[PDB]
Parts: sequence; C-alpha cells; structure tokens
Amino acid sequence: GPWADIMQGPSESFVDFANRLIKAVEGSALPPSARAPVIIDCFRQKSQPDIQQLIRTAPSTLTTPGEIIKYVLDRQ
Repeated sequence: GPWADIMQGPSESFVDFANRLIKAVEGSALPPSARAPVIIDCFRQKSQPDIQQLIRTAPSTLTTPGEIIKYVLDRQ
C-alpha cells in the first residue's frame, strides 16, 4: 500500500509527515475502520527515532491520531 513506504525525513517536521501520511491513508483502498490504527502504527514505527521514543512515552489512554499529534506537538 502507498502509505506503507512513507517515513518522516530527518529534516521534516512531525506534523508535515503526519499530514502526508494521513492523506495517503485517506486516499488508499483501506476500509474506513482500518485507517486510524494504520495511521497510529505508522506514527509509532515510521517517525524519526527521537519522535518514536517520544510517542512511546504517551499514556495508553491516547488512542486517536489527533491525540498523538497534540502529544508530540505540545512537547516540542
């Protein structure tokens, strides 16, 4: 899938990567209920190492892409 190769550049902001990623997922053939967990997983696995390490500190109660986005942005 198109979204599957998207990775955050070492010079790219997290929110720019998130926006690209989400656009690719929304435009893909994934069914609607698969989008959010795919997005979350890509945030966790495909962001820059420092961001991956920040995301993994988030409480398990943060479950939506929007919650992770704000978690990351609010800590920059």
